[PDB]
Amino acid sequence: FVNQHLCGSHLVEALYLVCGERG
Amino acid sequence: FVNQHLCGSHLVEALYLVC
Amino acid sequence: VNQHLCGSHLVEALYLVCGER
Amino acid sequence: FVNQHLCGSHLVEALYLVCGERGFFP
Amino acid sequence: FVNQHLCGSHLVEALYLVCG
Amino acid sequence: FVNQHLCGSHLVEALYLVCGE
Amino acid sequence: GIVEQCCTSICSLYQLENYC
Amino acid sequence: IVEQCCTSICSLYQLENYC
Amino acid sequence: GIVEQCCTSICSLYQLENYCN
Amino acid sequence: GIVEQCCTSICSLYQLENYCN
Amino acid sequence: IVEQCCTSICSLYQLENYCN
Amino acid sequence: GIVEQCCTSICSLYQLENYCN
Ligand SMILES: [Cl-]
Ligand SMILES: [Cl-]
Ligand SMILES: [Zn+2]
Ligand SMILES: [Zn+2]
Repeated sequence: FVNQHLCGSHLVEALYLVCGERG
Repeated sequence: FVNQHLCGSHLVEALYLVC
Repeated sequence: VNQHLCGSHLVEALYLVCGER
Repeated sequence: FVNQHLCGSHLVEALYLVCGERGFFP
Repeated sequence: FVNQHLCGSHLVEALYLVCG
Repeated sequence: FVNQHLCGSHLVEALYLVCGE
Repeated sequence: GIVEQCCTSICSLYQLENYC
Repeated sequence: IVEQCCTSICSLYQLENYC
Repeated sequence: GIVEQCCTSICSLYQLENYCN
Repeated sequence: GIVEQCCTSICSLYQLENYCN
Repeated sequence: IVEQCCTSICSLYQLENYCN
Repeated sequence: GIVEQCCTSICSLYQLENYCN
């Protein structure tokens, strides 16, 4: 099952918000 | 507005899917 | 966790079923 | 069930990007 | 200016919910 | 345009990531 | 077009169901 | 609520109670 | 079907294109 | 409030956490 | 670039180019 | 990478910060 792919899409969104767009 | 910020959240998602 | 992830979908479902508050 | 719904949710966003103007379901 | 394109992205997720 | 709705949608998500329930 | 319709004003999930 | 709707899926009707 | 094919393993951009209109 | 503050301009992670209840 | 995919719609190809 | 340890179990947003440039 594609569980790591799904989670990965959530992680980019969390990285986006943590690292702040100049990051 | 957070126009650019929202747009970017979509971008990262698009880039993930393509990369 | 597939569950923590699921919760993320859960709030989006609640936002649009509920409206805004 | 949940895992199937979650996956499908990601499929449609993926189709949205890949399918452009074309679309993917009316 | 990609307003239509961003909206539509939420749109299809709203539709997915509704059409089960 | 439905701008408030769309931003509200990203907010609830970012709140879930930081606050959980 | 669903698009034109629901990116102008917010659509209810019932409006949304018609297009299913 | 996360527990309940992520073990077993909730219908839109159930979710409306958490409104 | 797209579910059986794209949820059991990861679909490329071309696999996904097959389900466009 | 939250919409105004955060749909006007970017709210960091620490700022959105002040909204956790 | 945000500057260019938020003032107009980027294609998959334009997005592939923002990877390496 | 990030996927193997943050999909495994839920990383804290502190763990996540360590991946920022
Ligand atoms: Cl997911
Ligand atoms: Cl948006
Ligand atoms: Zn998900
Ligand atoms: Zn958006």
